[PDB]
Amino acid sequence: SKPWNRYRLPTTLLPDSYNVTLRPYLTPNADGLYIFKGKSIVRFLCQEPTDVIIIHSKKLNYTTQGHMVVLRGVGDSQVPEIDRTELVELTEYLVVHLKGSLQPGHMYEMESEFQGELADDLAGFYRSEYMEGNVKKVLATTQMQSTDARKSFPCFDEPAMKATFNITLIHPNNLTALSNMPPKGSSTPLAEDPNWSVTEFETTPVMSTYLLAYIVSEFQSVNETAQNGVLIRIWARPNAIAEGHGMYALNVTGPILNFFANHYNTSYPLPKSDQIALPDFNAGAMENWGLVTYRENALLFDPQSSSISNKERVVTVIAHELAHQWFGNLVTLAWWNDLWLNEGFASYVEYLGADHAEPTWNLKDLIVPGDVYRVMAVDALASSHPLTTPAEEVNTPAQISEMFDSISYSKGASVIRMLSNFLTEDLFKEGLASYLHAFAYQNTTYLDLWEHLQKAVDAQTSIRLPDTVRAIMDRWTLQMGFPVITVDTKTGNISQKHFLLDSESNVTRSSAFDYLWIVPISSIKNGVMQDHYWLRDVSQAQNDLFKTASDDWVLLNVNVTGYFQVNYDEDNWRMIQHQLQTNLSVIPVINRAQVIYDSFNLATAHMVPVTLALDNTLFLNGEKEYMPWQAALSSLSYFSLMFDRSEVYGPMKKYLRKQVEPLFQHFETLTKNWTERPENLMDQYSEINAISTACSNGLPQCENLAKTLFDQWMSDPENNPIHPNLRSTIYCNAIAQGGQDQWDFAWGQLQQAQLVNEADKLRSALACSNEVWLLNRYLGYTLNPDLIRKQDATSTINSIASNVIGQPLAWDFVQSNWKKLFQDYGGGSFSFSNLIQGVTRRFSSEFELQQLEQFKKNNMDVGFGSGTRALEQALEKTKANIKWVKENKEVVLNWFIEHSS
Amino acid sequence: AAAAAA
Ligand SMILES: *[C@@H]1O[C@H](CO)[C@@H](O[C@@H]2O[C@H](CO)[C@@H](O)[C@H](O)[C@H]2NC(C)=O)[C@H](O)[C@H]1NC(C)=O
Ligand SMILES: *[C@@H]1O[C@H](CO)[C@@H](O[C@@H]2O[C@H](CO)[C@@H](O)[C@H](O)[C@H]2NC(C)=O)[C@H](O)[C@H]1NC(C)=O
Ligand SMILES: *[C@@H]1O[C@H](CO)[C@@H](O[C@@H]2O[C@H](CO)[C@@H](O)[C@H](O)[C@H]2NC(C)=O)[C@H](O)[C@H]1NC(C)=O
Ligand SMILES: *[C@@H]1O[C@H](CO)[C@@H](O[C@@H]2O[C@H](CO)[C@@H](O)[C@H](O)[C@H]2NC(C)=O)[C@H](O)[C@H]1NC(C)=O
Ligand SMILES: *[C@@H]1O[C@H](CO)[C@@H](O[C@@H]2O[C@H](CO)[C@@H](O)[C@H](O)[C@H]2NC(C)=O)[C@H](O)[C@H]1NC(C)=O
Ligand SMILES: *[C@@H]1O[C@H](CO)[C@@H](O)[C@H](O)[C@H]1NC(C)=O
Ligand SMILES: *[C@@H]1O[C@H](CO)[C@@H](O)[C@H](O)[C@H]1NC(C)=O
Ligand SMILES: *[C@@H]1O[C@H](CO)[C@@H](O)[C@H](O)[C@H]1NC(C)=O
Ligand SMILES: *[C@@H]1O[C@H](CO)[C@@H](O)[C@H](O)[C@H]1NC(C)=O
Ligand SMILES: *[C@@H]1O[C@H](CO)[C@@H](O)[C@H](O)[C@H]1NC(C)=O
Ligand SMILES: [Zn+2]
Repeated sequence: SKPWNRYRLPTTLLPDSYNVTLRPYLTPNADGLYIFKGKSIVRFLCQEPTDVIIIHSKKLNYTTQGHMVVLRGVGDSQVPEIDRTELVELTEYLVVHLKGSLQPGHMYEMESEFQGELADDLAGFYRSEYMEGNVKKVLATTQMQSTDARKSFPCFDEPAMKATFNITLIHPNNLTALSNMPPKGSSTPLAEDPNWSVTEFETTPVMSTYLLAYIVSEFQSVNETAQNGVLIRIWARPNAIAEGHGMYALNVTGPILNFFANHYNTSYPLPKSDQIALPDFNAGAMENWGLVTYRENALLFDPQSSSISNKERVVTVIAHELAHQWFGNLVTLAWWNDLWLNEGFASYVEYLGADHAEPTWNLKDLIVPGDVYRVMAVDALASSHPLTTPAEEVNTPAQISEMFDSISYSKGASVIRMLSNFLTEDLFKEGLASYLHAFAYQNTTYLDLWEHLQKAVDAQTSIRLPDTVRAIMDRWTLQMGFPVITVDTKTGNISQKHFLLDSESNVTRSSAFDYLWIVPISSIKNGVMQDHYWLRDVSQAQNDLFKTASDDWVLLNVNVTGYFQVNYDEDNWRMIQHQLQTNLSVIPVINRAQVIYDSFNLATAHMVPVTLALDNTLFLNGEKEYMPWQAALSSLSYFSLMFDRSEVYGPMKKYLRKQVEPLFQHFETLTKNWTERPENLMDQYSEINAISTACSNGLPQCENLAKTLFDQWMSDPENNPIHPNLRSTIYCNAIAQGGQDQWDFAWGQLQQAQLVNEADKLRSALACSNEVWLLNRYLGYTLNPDLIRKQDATSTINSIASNVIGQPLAWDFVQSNWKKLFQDYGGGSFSFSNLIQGVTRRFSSEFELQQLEQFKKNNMDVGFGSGTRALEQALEKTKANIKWVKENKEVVLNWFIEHSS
Repeated sequence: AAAAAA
């Protein structure tokens, strides 16, 4: 095979440094084509003799004099003549065939001139269009991750092939140019046309291609100079800056960077930090070294209209991206198969960095609902996959893209947190420092971190492990899934088995370990911490730590630091329940949530009866804290989805109304009649969920609150009296109770909304009407770009479908309008998969299955496109629902009847 | 954007 037909680069040539000059043209040509021009020189060293240069190039046209490149020797080195240059599209290469061989130890410079489309494709060097008044603005920006640096200039575009970069931007003289590094000095006029300026940037450190960035825009900044001279700037649209929306990001950045410099035992490795808010950046955020990009909703914050969960999103997303400025950027994983270590690490430490900026919020707890239980839903499937993938199976750009999923990020985070916990943070930080210092400006595999952590373990006598760090972590990284740990408290016997939600599933992926793990197990007995225990790679063991007396109780996995779920014999469950009903504060709040999370999953897997899971919600009438209530609500939304059109619903409603009333009443006093929010984040979250649960289950005191506040708003439109935290519930319930006066008022507010997040809440609340006619009229609007944006059409139809009354209307509308498929699957995506999922989510009967089959019977032309598999998934999900309702209906009805009084 | 929602 020829090397230019292989996806991995040769190792014969390694880059030293690059000069790259880019010039975006932000005015289109005659035909509406936007382009950029560039010029580059790469200096590389020959390691082994070769008569071919292979370098990456994607969607670039070459205008170099002669062949596509010019090739020179550095210093007094001679250079072979070029035979020919060709582009090989499949493997994204520019190939320079030479008439003789390059020589080991010699350096060469390769110069090229090129151009590409400055497309609106969020890839490489690209354009982004947005509105300022009647005016349409266009800026130029970059997204290299993973394999798109090559789409902006020819480069050895693999993460381990690091080099220094000298970037220059040629741009309109009234626009600002930003890159990884500071400008060298003031811009100078382009001599051939002084309407353009030339901005040169300081040389980057040795770094990876995927982390480069350069941006040309009208943006402005808010700034601060940290004590060590590091300049910090938040960049955004002029009007966003003037509004003060960059201030929260600016406030937290300084503390976050200080936290990480200390955590990592390493100085921030750059002279400045720019972070930029881009309108509609669909990738969310990108950790470009010294110039981190974000979508606006992720970086900007409007105190007057934004909720607290909004603030939580800003501080954690910043902490995540800043974490990479060391872990990922300074020390880079050598290949994409180890992506999980980079993203998993940042996904864990984002909570630590954010906790430093907001220390009263207990943010570290949020990893449990946010990543652990979230990823366990997909890792408890037969179709999961290990964190680890062999390097040689990850080759194409598409294979690289598949590394970026829930397992890599959320299981990565969970497993790393588990590791830090069983090591202790102090020891983990020691190894982490050692790793960063040894590999700074270089590349690694996950085995290198384990080695440095082992060095830390071996240098102390306190923490003793049952095996090497690598052998333990291999159990968590080389095989998919996680165990359920089951304890028999009468004997103290403990067992582990691979946990699958579907007790009838066939696992066909084989494990080198037979799905046995080495498991760290903390425990608490009658509210007192016990000695730590390790379950070895055995199915079964026994320890007196897990043996109780019938008045005692024991609980495993404190704070769910371990990546596993726990089951007990029935008597121990009842003892835990008794404790939660008589003095809950003895069980850590995270474990009060765990009991609910785990037991609903166990009931799904048929390991406990569903009534045991429901019994675990009974303590909630005395619960004031956020997480355990959130656990219940996440675990019951499926119950509500299946039963909200059945005789089960009244009793379920009555049951939830009874559980939530004391909490609603608690906050009524605490908030001084809803006039002031709880102080800390968790309590604000608890209040939000309490109002939401109250209103949606028909608590009269909540309905009355919603009506009063919305009435008050309608009588004084410019002064919204509803705190951002409570808007989504208050808006929804007031519209549900009301009619066309409320609906028309909210529609008018939607059409003048300036802020995306406010517009979203309104769009969602409008779907809460209980008038069939209003919902059909609304559906009719969803396909009009004048009234409802394209990108919002399917969300809106979905919100309507989630209304019990809107369910038939949306389903009818989708079936009947399906042929908006020969109109919306050609110019722009239009997520069809999410629409199918959304409107079919409820289906739980044979009759509904028939309709979905009957409907599918229209493959005869049309097809489905982006949602072809989504439809198949809807048929399989409906069958699973049919079977679940049949097994569960009778038992669940009687439980709710029995416990609603 | 990379954080991790609950
Ligand atoms: C990018 O700019 C840097 C820094 O100015 C250049 O580094 C110089 O390179 C030469 C080797 O050609 C060294 O002798 C000098 O000592 C370097 N200066 C410094 C400050 O390191 C670098 O060569 C440039 N890259 C390219 C491709 O030209
Ligand atoms: C890469 O760019 C740098 C900076 O423009 C070039 O170095 C400059 O070379 C000019 C002559 O063209 C001199 O005025 C300066 O001595 C250089 N400036 C600095 C900061 O070193 C460099 O020659 C370019 N690299 C290559 C291989 O052409
Ligand atoms: C930068 O200069 C450009 C070119 O004059 C300005 O772009 C024009 O701006 C007005 C808006 O008042 C439009 O009517 C023209 O269509 C724009 N021309 C182009 C080619 O886009 C721009 O306003 C100036 N921006 C700043 C920040 O000074
Ligand atoms: C990827 O990283 C490895 C280190 O893990 C680099 O290998 C080292 O190169 C440095 C020079 O900076 C030498 O000091 C070390 O002796 C090497 N250590 C080894 C081999 O363990 C390697 O250079 C990197 N790969 C590339 C292409 O740069
Ligand atoms: C389990 O998690 C809780 C927090 O949810 C831990 O309690 C925190 O402990 C640290 C250090 O003592 C304090 O800074 C916090 O103020 C505590 N928060 C609360 C709400 O009490 C607790 O230490 C963890 N349990 C174990 C065994 O590690
Ligand atoms: C690249 O060249 C092709 C073929 O000549 C042409 O269709 C395309 O527009 C060119 N693109 C740019 C950005 O110049
Ligand atoms: C930023 O910090 C200042 C000073 O502490 C504070 O007044 C302001 O409320 C903060 N801004 C935001 C949006 O939190
Ligand atoms: C790294 O940690 C050591 C040990 O506490 C300390 O003396 C040193 O100041 C630290 N260096 C940095 C850059 O944090
Ligand atoms: C507990 O394990 C012991 C030792 O293997 C065994 O004799 C016993 O049957 C187990 N009992 C239960 C109830 O699991
Ligand atoms: C509940 O437990 C905590 C911790 O032991 C203790 O402070 C308190 O006295 C207990 N309260 C009641 C009412 O049992
Ligand atoms: Zn990340």
